[PDB]
Amino acid sequence: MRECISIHVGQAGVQIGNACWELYCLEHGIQPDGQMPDSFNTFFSETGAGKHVPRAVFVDLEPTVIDEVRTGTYRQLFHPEQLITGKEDAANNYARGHYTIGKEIIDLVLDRIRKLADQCTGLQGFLVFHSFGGGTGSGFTSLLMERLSVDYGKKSKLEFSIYPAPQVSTAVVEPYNSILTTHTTLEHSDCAFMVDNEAIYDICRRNLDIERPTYTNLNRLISQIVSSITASLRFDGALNVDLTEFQTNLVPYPRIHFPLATYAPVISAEKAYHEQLSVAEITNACFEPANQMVKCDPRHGKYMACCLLYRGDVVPKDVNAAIATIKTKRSIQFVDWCPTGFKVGINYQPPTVVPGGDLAKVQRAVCMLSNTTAIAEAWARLDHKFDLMYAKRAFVHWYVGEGMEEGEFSEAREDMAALEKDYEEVGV
Amino acid sequence: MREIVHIQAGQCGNQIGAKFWEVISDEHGIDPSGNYVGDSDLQLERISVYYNEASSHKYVPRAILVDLEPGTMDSVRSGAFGHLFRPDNFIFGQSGAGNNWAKGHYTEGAELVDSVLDVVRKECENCDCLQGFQLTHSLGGGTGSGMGTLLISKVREEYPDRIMNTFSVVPSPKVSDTVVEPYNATLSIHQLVENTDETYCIDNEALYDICFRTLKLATPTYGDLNHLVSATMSGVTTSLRFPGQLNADLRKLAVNMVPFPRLHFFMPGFAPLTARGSQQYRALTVPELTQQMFDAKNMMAACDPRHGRYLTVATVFRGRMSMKEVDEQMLAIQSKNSSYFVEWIPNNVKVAVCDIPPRGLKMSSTFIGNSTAIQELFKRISEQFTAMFRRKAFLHWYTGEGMDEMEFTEAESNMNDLVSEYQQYQ
Ligand SMILES: Nc1nc2c(ncn2[C@@H]2O[C@H](COP(=O)(O)CP(=O)(O)OP(=O)(O)O)[C@@H](O)[C@H]2O)c(=O)[nH]1
Ligand SMILES: Nc1nc2c(ncn2[C@@H]2O[C@H](COP(=O)(O)OP(=O)(O)OP(=O)(O)O)[C@@H](O)[C@H]2O)c(=O)[nH]1
Ligand SMILES: [Mg+2]
Ligand SMILES: [Mg+2]
Repeated sequence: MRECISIHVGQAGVQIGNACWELYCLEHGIQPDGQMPDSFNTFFSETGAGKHVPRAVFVDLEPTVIDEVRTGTYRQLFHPEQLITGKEDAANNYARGHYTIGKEIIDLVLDRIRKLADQCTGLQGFLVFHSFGGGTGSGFTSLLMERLSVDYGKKSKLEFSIYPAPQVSTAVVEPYNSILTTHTTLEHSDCAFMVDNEAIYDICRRNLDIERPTYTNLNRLISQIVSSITASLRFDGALNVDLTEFQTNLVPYPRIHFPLATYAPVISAEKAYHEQLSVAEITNACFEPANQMVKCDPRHGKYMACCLLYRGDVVPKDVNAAIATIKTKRSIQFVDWCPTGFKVGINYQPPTVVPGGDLAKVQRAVCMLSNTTAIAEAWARLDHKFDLMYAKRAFVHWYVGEGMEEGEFSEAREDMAALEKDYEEVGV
Repeated sequence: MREIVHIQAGQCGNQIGAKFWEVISDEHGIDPSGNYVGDSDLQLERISVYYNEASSHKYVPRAILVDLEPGTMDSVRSGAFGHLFRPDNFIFGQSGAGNNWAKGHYTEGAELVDSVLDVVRKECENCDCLQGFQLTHSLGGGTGSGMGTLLISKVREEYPDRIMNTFSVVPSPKVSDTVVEPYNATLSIHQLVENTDETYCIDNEALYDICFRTLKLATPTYGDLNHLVSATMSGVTTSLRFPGQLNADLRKLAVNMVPFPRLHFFMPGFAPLTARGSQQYRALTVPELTQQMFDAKNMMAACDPRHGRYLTVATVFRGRMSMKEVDEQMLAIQSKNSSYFVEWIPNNVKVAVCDIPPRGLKMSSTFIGNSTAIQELFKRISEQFTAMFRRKAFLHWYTGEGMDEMEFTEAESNMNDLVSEYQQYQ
């Protein structure tokens, strides 16, 4: 009776949908057909006798992405229509996704989630998965998030952004679209999670010892932190954490709601037998300057708040003892106004592992979503990318020709600009 | 879905076209009769991009094989994978118009332009959705440069909302099978700077040079040159034509590769190129394909990437690899060759991947790069043009048919204004 659902945008979100729903179907025992041979009430919808279907929409303008699902193995699992599909991609453009191509397809996706919303008794919020590349994940979500702000202003609006790394950028216009996308997420979304492609590489390279990590191995990790956030709802726990209180603990201010993520136990199968995983170890593993999935320096940035979500065979005393170790460490600090920066969550469900999965089966695990000033450094790098090319007036005529104005680009930077000062002011 | 027409012109395009479908028919298991025999379904899912689905579960392409003389298409009908084309799309003329641009552009093209604007207007609206327009010509001839330039000029004013592209074989001084190809190319570039938003300035000079050192073949025929260009543009479109771990269609790469409208003249590439003997010794891996495709000798064009700096590049892979080894290297490429890449635009690369490989290989890539090295190309044609234009030679073939003398000075001004912009950002 909680009804957490999940919309997906872009091949970033869709291919994560292949991971997130491969994970959930393994948790509940749902076959790939959709028919299981309560927990599923949050994410799925029961139908008929045993048929269950996910409460999601894989909206994506590029038809080549969704056809992998419609030609895949979860064909008879997903409802056919909620795999919304356009005809021409946004082509790494806020403009082509925000206004022009969006108008042709909002009618299909909005009416479907509305068919899911009213069908739900009471829903907590919708999980978004949009990348700041520039295509559907930047502009088409901007129009989508604001139309849901007016439709659903009260409800929580989560998202999981694959933020482009500062050192590496998969496309050329990522410095533009990420800066344009910052406006809709800081004003509408209640807490916006961030992930880097270069960060996840370092985890699975160093720890898991995989020098050829693929997006079916990256997203298989972001599937877990999402499951970690929602396992409090999806399953019972000795100390649960709801989304309305999850974000309440991270968000002291309305604009300061852009945390990072972390998932400590990431180890191979043979690596597991050698090293016993203790609650004080996976806890300390999260606070490393590299184990987090965002390229930043937590030592330089003061932490503001955290929600450690342990899961599996876990007890509360060693969590209470572990966090005591954290406050003693000088490398890990907290801001003066926050005496307590630790929210805690436990549940008896261990993390489920995909068969043939790089991740290992561990009796317990933890995810923590730290809100800190360390993320200002990652953004300062890309704001330098933006104003640099924007000073040259590069690639703007592709946007201006689509309909936007030159003044909008300066306003989006100004919104990001004042956002940087906020982390600096509160840091004092 | 995201369909697109396919146009030819001259000996070049129609011969490039004959092998453009030699490979794509193999990418889809299509016979020369048009029948589907391939076993995979990933290839058949997006058959609609190039093929009007014909009766008896047959498939035939858009393939507007246009030419001003029938000598080409009379050969293409007999050629392999030639029967699959539609005979209505064999738009022929009486005389080939010669190497005279104006006599292939103004009058004798206008005599035939209405016959080819209707069939494309037929195929265009017949398509559910069109991604753009795509042709294959040369800037040196009169056919590929006269009507092939008029054609796309009239298609943009009829379909300006749609992006497009063109694979123009530019002339060259060494391999110079034409005298007035400066005039033919100087006048076609006058249109292509605005009438097309991405031009792949291939040059027949390099394509021999590649095949001597890299392939080490003793008899490179025109076909063997075309097998590079045919398997090249197939890579540009493989993103939308097949599933991919990360997809870059014609629009997704054109928008983020072209910073300014005038600067859209590219140079393609193709990484795995080996003799039949030296392939076994080379283990083809992403770090080795990558260094193989950023070098000067692999890219097919008459310019030097070392001299001019890169503005934007793209690497459309066709293998089932990891994106780690891809982008860790292409950052290493920009670390080693940091001087060769422009500093204003960080991370000039636009990578793209496809899950399926081509026939026979396990991995493959294509290097599209917008550089200031092609400055030397247009800087050289303006020298050939200016020396031949200072003495008003070969003009009376242009002036008599039409083509007022003022237009020549306008063309060189734009190309001089064109290279003026490359050096401005260099
Ligand atoms: N790399 C390749 N270059 C070619 C091929 N075929 C032709 N060419 C070159 O392209 C140039 C274009 O010549 P054309 O195709 O226009 C001969 P055509 O009589 O049809 O032109 P007009 O003079 O307009 O009548 C010429 O200089 C050739 O050197 C080919 O298959 N591969
Ligand atoms: N973690 C992860 N990130 C991805 C994946 N695919 C794409 N991305 C990121 O998403 C950004 C590109 O946006 P896309 O999601 O591809 O947008 P799109 O669906 O192509 O939208 P169009 O361009 O309109 O087709 C890049 O910066 C990538 O870093 C993936 O499988 N996993
Ligand atoms: Mg896409
Ligand atoms: Mg000709």
